[PDB]
Parts: sequence; structure tokens; C-alpha cells
Amino acid sequence: ELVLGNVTENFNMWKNDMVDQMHEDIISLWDQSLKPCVKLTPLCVTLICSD
Amino acid sequence: INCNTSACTQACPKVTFEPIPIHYCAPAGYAILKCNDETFNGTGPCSNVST
Amino acid sequence: ENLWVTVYYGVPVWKEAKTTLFCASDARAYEKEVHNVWATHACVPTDPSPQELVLGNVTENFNMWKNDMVDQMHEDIISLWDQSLKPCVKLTPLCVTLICSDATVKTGTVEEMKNCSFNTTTEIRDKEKKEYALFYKPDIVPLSETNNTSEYRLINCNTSACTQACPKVTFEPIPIHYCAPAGYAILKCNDETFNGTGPCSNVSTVQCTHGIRPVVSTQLLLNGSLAEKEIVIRSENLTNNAKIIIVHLHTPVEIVCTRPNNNTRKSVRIGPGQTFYATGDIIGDIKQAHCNISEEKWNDTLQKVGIELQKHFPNKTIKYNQSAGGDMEITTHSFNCGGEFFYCNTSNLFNGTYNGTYISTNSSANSTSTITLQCRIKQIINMWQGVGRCMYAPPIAGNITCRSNITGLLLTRDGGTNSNETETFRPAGGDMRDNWRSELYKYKVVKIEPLGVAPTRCKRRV
Amino acid sequence: AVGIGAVFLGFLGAAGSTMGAASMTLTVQARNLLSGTVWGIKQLQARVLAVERYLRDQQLLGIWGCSGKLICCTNVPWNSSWSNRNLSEIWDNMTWLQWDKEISNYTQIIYGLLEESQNQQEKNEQDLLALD
Amino acid sequence: AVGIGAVFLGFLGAAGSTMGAASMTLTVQARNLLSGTVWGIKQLQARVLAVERYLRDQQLLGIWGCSGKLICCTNVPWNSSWSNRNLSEIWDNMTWLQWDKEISNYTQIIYGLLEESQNQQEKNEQDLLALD
Amino acid sequence: AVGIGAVFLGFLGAAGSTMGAASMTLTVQARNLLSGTVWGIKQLQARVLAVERYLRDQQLLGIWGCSGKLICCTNVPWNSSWSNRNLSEIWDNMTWLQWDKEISNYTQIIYGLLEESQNQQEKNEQDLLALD
Ligand SMILES: *[C@@H]1O[C@H](CO)[C@@H](O[C@@H]2O[C@H](CO)[C@@H](O[C@@H]3O[C@H](CO[C@H]4O[C@H](CO)[C@@H](O)[C@H](O)[C@@H]4O)[C@@H](O)[C@H](O)[C@@H]3O)[C@H](O)[C@H]2NC(C)=O)[C@H](O)[C@H]1NC(C)=O
Ligand SMILES: *[C@@H]1O[C@H](CO)[C@@H](O)[C@H](O)[C@H]1NC(C)=O
Repeated sequence: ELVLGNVTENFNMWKNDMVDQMHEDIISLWDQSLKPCVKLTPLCVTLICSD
Repeated sequence: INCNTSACTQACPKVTFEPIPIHYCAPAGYAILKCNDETFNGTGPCSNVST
Repeated sequence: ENLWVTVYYGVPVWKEAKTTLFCASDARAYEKEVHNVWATHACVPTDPSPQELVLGNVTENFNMWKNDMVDQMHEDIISLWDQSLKPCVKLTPLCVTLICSDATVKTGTVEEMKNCSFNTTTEIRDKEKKEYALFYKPDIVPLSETNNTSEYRLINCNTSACTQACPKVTFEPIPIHYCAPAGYAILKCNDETFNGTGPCSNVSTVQCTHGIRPVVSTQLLLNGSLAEKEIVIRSENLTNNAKIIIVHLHTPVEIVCTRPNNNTRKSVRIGPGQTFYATGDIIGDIKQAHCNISEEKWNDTLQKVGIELQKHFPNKTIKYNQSAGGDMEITTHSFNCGGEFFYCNTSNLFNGTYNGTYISTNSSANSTSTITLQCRIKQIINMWQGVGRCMYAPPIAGNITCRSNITGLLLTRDGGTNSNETETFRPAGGDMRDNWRSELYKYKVVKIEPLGVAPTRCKRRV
Repeated sequence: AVGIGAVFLGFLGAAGSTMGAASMTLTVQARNLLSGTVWGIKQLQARVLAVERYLRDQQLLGIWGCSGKLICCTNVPWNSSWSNRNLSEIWDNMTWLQWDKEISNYTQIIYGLLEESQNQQEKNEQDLLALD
Repeated sequence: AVGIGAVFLGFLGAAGSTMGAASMTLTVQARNLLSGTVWGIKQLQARVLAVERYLRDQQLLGIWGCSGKLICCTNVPWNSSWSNRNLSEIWDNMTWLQWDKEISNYTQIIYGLLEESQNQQEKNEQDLLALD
Repeated sequence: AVGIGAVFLGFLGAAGSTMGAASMTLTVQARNLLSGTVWGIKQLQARVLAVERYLRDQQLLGIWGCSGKLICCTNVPWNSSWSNRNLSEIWDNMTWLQWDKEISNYTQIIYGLLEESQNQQEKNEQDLLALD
């Protein structure tokens, strides 16, 4: 509901460290969700192909 | 392409990748303030402030 | 009246604690690269001040050989070390038949530099490349069941898979000024004489211990503190042949070590991702690992120790001898200078005896005479008997040198029923616990126990 | 020298000043005892336990009364078996450390007695509320 | 509009109502500040820290007295160096936000003074218990 | 038989003794409710939550007064809609378990009323401090 009445305050988008928390988690969440599966090491063999 | 770099993975095939909004909340002892102001350059003394 | 009881909250008394301490890292070893620094990345930086107390008229009983704190310290080092090396350098692919030949032969320490070839996995799994590197200690083992052929195996193929090191990590001791959790406090002895146990009378409080740099070493201990006034000889039981004597020397001794040979480095990519490092070449001359110590200072030290030792072993000659014998890990001095692992034969550092007069006679001279010990360098080691944690050293490109302000001593005692006119002291070591115990002993951890009771006779109106 | 900061920000400094000294200082001692990957567990456990200890002690203090004054009279007389010393000896010569070595016996006796005298007071107060 | 729920269940709503307003409302503010794989550590740390902060503040309130009333007189006079404003100006025109920008100085001075006046009272009470 | 230890060290033993019995025993009940790789999280969560519950209840007790006596009069009259039983019936025949099945309604009404009567007292006390 607030509305802080007569209160004013100073904001600064380029100093809001919160974004870094957000950045760091996305990197780490993404990576963690993909650990228990699909290792592709065996794929790296000579490939033969045509047009 | 990734044989002169590092091993890669594919994806766990079951996982859905679709953005879901997260309505981030504060821990007890903290509160979040926002600007309801138009014009706002990215910084400065917002006068229309809400909790 | 008639006496009435009152309760007093917050009375200054204590009981022995059984708790843990924590980092307290020094806040100076921190820089961006701290993430590449062993046992610093993991720790929290702090900057606490020294304590004023002085506990006045309070005295207390200390006992170094019962201070469980050392085990916490031991266990963490084992676990921290291991954890820092997980995400890298698995060496399983290396264990293939190795083919090699003699250096030059000649000097036994040079003959070892075998030109070694092998066939290994290239970026594409389908192909193998013939390649080579230098190896030299018998980490390279003649292949089982061969007959003096060019075929060798790696030492850890009849044991468990090994790793090398994450190449980015720095291994340099940083002192940790361990701090107590709330509700706990640390007490220390400021007393001289102190046997390792007893009723210290000069007692001070501690918020955080003075930081101690961990060192892995045996026999002679480096980069420790010095005794303030006099040599201290300490032992759990002087009459028990199974115990190790700990000696704190008063004055420093300087040791200079080096590996003089201009060395090169090469690397081989094995399959995807990970590369392996090994010595490339050694451009022409022949090395000898060695450690030069002033003799002057050494003789002065041994007799001063003998004088103090004489107090517990009166009217007897003090003789020194060599170790019992065994693998280098058992008998040699161990250094990690430069990150390299050295094994240094004590022969003939303890080739002497002193007539029980211990006369402190010496003279001014222009002599710079030293004792030189020779060393051997290994590539694969069992870190703290961690055979299951075996690791291969990365090579370092250089004319490696090493100082140290030394030393603490670890000694044992011998002599049978055929002497008792003299006693023999030999080098001793191997338990990491004593390496820290040596300095940790200064502190005792206690719990603050608030809320006590006393009579007063005064009464509440109600 | 030292002073309260070192004695009670730091701990046990007054142990050598005899217990009468305590009457002017046992304040700070209390406040500074409430301060604040796998190591995260070690640290969390330590923090939690410190809190639990604090709160448990507060619970007993509450139960026995009085209790916010830190020094309270509970209107329970002493058993004569505990009166083997003079009061002046206790307050002027003895330390808390020292007293605590012997007075340590009968711990639960005291607690039992404290709980009960408080219970009795409470009943009387409830009757007075009811009567008034 | 809003009301106490939004102002104090939510926070800082009264900051714009000047400090005299506070006398009728600073209740809820306090209660709603005490609410409740690897993310488990993040969450545990947050919970623990909130508790620690709460308890530390309670400790000071206890030490200084009085303290369960939330508004207490401590019987310490003001230093004249702090009397550059009228009381009516303080209570009717100023906000807590505003007052706090300047009165922020000498924080420990006040705490020192509060601790000591309480210590003095306590001694007098102990003497009265002993005298009576 | 049993006794306080089993009834309140253990729990809910007095539920079968009717509520008047409680007046002599509700002490221990409170103190024994505050006791103390991946399982580390399970255990830490349990410990933290127990603490949080405790503290939250203490916060309400504080707010409403009185509160350290565990049984308090708050000087709020009963609404007649809640007076469908005799007091003797309530105290001698009914259990807390039983009372609680019906009196469970209007929970927040009571809390609202308690908070406000306390607020009113506090204002009067502040005026008395100011007047005196
Ligand atoms: C560690 O101890 C090592 C073992 O002593 C040190 O080796 C000494 O290092 C010095 C500097 O390299 C070498 O100095 C050489 O000295 C010879 C002089 O010897 C010749 O002339 C003298 C005259 O008195 C005669 O007495 C000798 O018999 C020889 O005829 C100079 O000719 C050289 O040009 C050079 O100065 C010592 O030889 C050397 N001893 C050796 C090689 O064992 C080592 O330096 C110490 N520290 C280090 C860095 O290891
Ligand atoms: C090892 O053998 C290879 C074969 O090409 C040779 O080219 C290389 O010189 C040898 N390295 C040494 C140390 O002789």
C-alpha cells in the first residue's frame, strides 16, 4: 500500500549491486542443472562427410 | 569444433527452458523501495516512492 | 543474621572447552589471485588486535600433549589439500608402456635422466601421437616381468590413479590467527622454563592466536619462531624411549638450498582439455641438488643443546648418529622449496659427539666453512602418506634457490645396556601433529561459564 | 590498565580481583559473549549453538526471577550445611573461580529451591489479584 | 489508508508523519521484523543473522533498562552541546529520518552514559536491599 | 507418579488433570521446549526453526505485557458473546484441550484487544512521566 507519504529518496541504477547477485546465480544455476547427463567426449572421432 | 578446447555436454533432454518471473523477496530486517516516477534519468531523488 | 541467597549473572569463571577454531586468515594474502592460493581462498580475512590481559593473580594448568586442538588442525589440512585438487589433471591416460634409454650414464644422479617415448591420444580419439619427455627418479619402474628391456611402467600402476596439480595453484604457507567462537576464550602461557605441562603463572588472554604458518617437514623444522631466552628441551616423558624430544633453539641458523641447472618445460595435450606437464630438456650441464649450512653455527648449536640436555642426562657423553634406515620418505630431510619436493640425506650432519665438558670455545676467523648435504628430487609423492591422494609435481622452469631462517629440532634417543656412560641421539620425525604442536602448545581454549551464586543476607521486599 | 574493555570485552580479567570487585563491573561481560563450502556448516553450527546457549540461560533466569537486574534476591534462606565460611571471607578474599570449586556441589538443590520459592510467590500474587 | 498494517507490517510508512506520530504506533514495527541444495546455506545464514541482530539489540536494551516499555526514561540529563533545537521543533516538525542525520554523532557517548546511570541505580538498589 | 518431570519434561501430561491443575505446574513445560553431510542442513533447519518459534512467541508476550509472570491480567473485559459458561465449569471441569476446541474462534480479536489495552496504558504512563 505504501506510499511513503512525504518521504523522498536517492536512487542510482548503475550502482545497484543486486544485479550481480542475479548474474552470478544464473551462471551457477544453469551449470548445476546440467551436470548429471550427456557427456559428449566419445563423439570426438574423425568424421567423414559429403555435400 | 571443441576438440582443441574442452569436453562438452548436450542437455538433459527432459529439461524445459522457459523464463518464469521471480518476485524476489527481502529477508526479515530488510525492505525494498521503488520509484513510481516518470522522467527518472536512472539516478536521483525520486519523490513518488513506494514500499 | 539469617542468610539469604542471591544469584550473580555473568561471573568471570571458566571451564575447559572442547570446541573448534577458525580462519582468521591474515587479510594481507588477499588479492584477486587469492582464488589461486591454497588454503587462503577458502578462508575469511580478519584484522583483530592483541589482548591486554594479563589475568592478574590467576594461574592455570596447561598440558601440550593433551591439547586436542592439534587434531583439528591436522584433519583440516588433510581435507583442505585434497579438496583443492579435485577439478583437474587426472593422469590415468599416462599409464602406458614407456620406452626409454640412458642419459650419459656416468654420475648416478644424471644417469637417471631417461629419454622417454610413448604413443598417446591426440585431440581426436582415433589417433595416437608418438611423443617424448624426460623423467628420472624411479617413478619409472622396469616393467614387471620384462628382462632388462627398454619397457617401463609408472610406479602408480599397481596402486591407484594419481593427479598432477591444478597448475594455477600457489602453495605457500600463510599464518592463520585462529579465533574463538563467541562463548569461548583462549588463554596462553607467557612463561619461560615451562616443561610443556604445569601451572603457568604468567597467563594472558587471547582473542585470536598468533598466526602460525603451516609447514610440511620432518627432522629439522623451518620458518618457526625462536625461543626468547634459552634453548628449551621438551618431552612427554624423558625416560620413555618411544617419545620424541622437541627442541626450541634460541638463535637462528641460515640454510641456503638450490637446484643450479638451467631447465626447460614442455607440455602435451592428452585427449580433450587437460594438458600434462613434464621436463623438456636440461641444456647441457649436470646438476647436484644441495644444501650448504655454516659449520660454525652448527657446532655451536649442538654443544649448547648438549649442555642443556645434560641436565636430564647427567655425567654422560652425548653422541649423535644417523637414522634407523628406510625409504627416503622415512630417513631424509624434507623440503618443499619452490614447490619442488626435495629429499636431503642428513649424512654427515650428525657425525659427532661431544665430551661432557661441552666447552663453548670458538674463535674469530675469515672462514666461511660449511657442511654440504646432497639431495634428491622426486616427481611423485605420497602426500602425508596419502597414497590414495598421490600426486605428480608440475615442473618448474629455472635456477631454483631457497633460503630459510631455521631451525626447530625433532630428536630421539638410543643406547643399550652396554653404555649408560653416554647416550646417543638420532634424527626423528614423521608426525605432522608435532610439527604444529611445537608452537600451538602456547594456547588453551576455555569456555566462559556465566551465572553463579553467593550468600549475602540481604532480602527482597515483596 | 586493561580496564573494563580488556577485562570483560576480553574475558575473565576480574577473576584475579576477588568477587567483591564484580559488583561494579559485570555488565560488559554479558554483551560481548553474544557477538557475531563445507565450512558453511561448521560456521552455522557454531552460530546456532552460541545462540542456543544464550537463550537457555535466559530461560532459567526468567523462571527463577527477578531477573533483569543480573543480581537478584530470591528470598530463599541458606541451608546451614553451606555456611562454613564467613561472609567477609567470601566477598573480600575469595574469587569466583575459587568459590566455584566447592560451592559446585548441590547445583540442582539450589535450582529446585529457587524454582519453588518463585512458584509460591506467584500463587500469592494470583490470589492478591483475585482478592483485589 | 494504508494504516498500521501497511506502515509497520510493511515498513517505514510513518517516516513521513513526523516523530510525534510514532507515539501511537511503534508496536507492529517490531513484531514484523522478527518473521520467518547449496541454497540451504544461503537461507540458513539469512535466518541466523536476522536472529543474531535481534538478540544483540535486546541485549543493549536490557543493559540500559528499562526496557520492556519500548520508551524509557534513563535519568541522564542532556549535554548542552546537543540542545540546539527546541523540543517542539523536534517532536512536531522533525522526522526520525531527519533527526537521525545529525544526532548520529556521539553515538557511543550516549551509550556510555546510559550504561553508567543504570549501574549507579543498581548499586543503590543493592544497598537498599542490604539496608532493608 | 510420573510427577512434573514426566508431565512437563515429557509433554502434555496434565492435559487430563483439568485446567485448574495447571496453576501449580506450568513452569517446566516451557524450559524443556527450548532444548538442544547433507543431514547437517536438516539438523540446522530444525534448530533454527525451534528458535524462531520461541522468539516469535516471546515477542507477542512482550507486546501485550505483563509478561514475565506467565499468567497476566491485561485489564480487558470479556465480550458477553464469550460468556456461555460458568467460571467454575471452566476451571474445575474443563481441560485446556477441551476449552481450546471452541475458544479457538476469534483469535485475532483477542490479540487486537490485548495490543490496544496495552497501548493505552503506555500512553497514560508517558503522560505521568511528563506530568511528574
Ligand atoms: C656451498 O658450499 C659449496 C661447497 O663448498 C660451495 O662451493 C664452493 O663454492 C665456491 C664458489 O663457487 C667455489 O669457489 C671456487 O673456488 C676456487 C678456489 O679454489 C681453488 O683455489 C684455492 C685457493 O685457496 C685452492 O685452495 C683450491 O684448492 C682451488 O685450487 C676458485 O678457483 C674458483 O674459481 C671458485 O671461486 C668452491 O670451489 C666451491 N667448492 C666446491 C665447488 O665444492 C658453494 O658455493 C656453497 N654455496 C653454494 C652456492 O653452494
Ligand atoms: C629423445 O629422443 C628423440 C627422438 O626424436 C630425440 O629427437 C630427442 O633428442 C631425444 N631427446 C634427448 C634428450 O636426447
